[PDB]
Amino acid sequence: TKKGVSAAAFSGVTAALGDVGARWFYTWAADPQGITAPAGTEFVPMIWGRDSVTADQLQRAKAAGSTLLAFNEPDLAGQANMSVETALDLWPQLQATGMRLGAPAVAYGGDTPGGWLDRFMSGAAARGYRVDFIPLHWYGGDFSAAATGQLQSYLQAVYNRYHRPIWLTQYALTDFTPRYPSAAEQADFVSRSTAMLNGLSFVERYAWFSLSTSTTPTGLYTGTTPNSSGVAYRAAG
Repeated sequence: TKKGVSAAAFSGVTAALGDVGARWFYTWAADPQGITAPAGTEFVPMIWGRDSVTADQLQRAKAAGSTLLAFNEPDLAGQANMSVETALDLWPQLQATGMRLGAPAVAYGGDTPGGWLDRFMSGAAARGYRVDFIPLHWYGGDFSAAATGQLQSYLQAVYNRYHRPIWLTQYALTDFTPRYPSAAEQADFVSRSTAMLNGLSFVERYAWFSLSTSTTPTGLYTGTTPNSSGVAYRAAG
């Protein structure tokens, strides 16, 4: 059990979750966003940005789970759009949930010295803060069977830098117009990447981006119908 999925509350979500065999899910929110999921599909709450850092939002998260994902893609202007200093300065409010705490999930550069995740993990340890595990994202631009090894190399480098277990909480082949793989390239990468992740013992969990093609053109399902990437993911774990 590592395999999960990001999900919007799209029409057919509960059937998709049951068909694909997600062992957990998240919604980019402090609660399941109207998603009904069976036992054996653990919900994992998230504080997405600077605006969800309020006693109400944190209370809600804490009612909903034992494990908390911090800010989503703070390194991107279009997402949490947050300085390292702001993330560390809020960190104590997230510690106050008492929940098992995942780092903010950078879109890029997690292995880069002086980069966003490096500076956050650096300051967190210097201040004596708690970062129980490191959510990561990965958007591969090489759409060949080489992508799996590239993700492997990224994952190993991050784990080597910080020595915390990893969740791969949002990954796909996508290059930023966004550029996309063929269906066959995508399905083969779903297949190869999940087999590699199943073997990577510091990776506790992974989640393809995303369950529904209504959320992202890299989606596994259209309504309750899996495409060939969804079939690979159903079979992945």
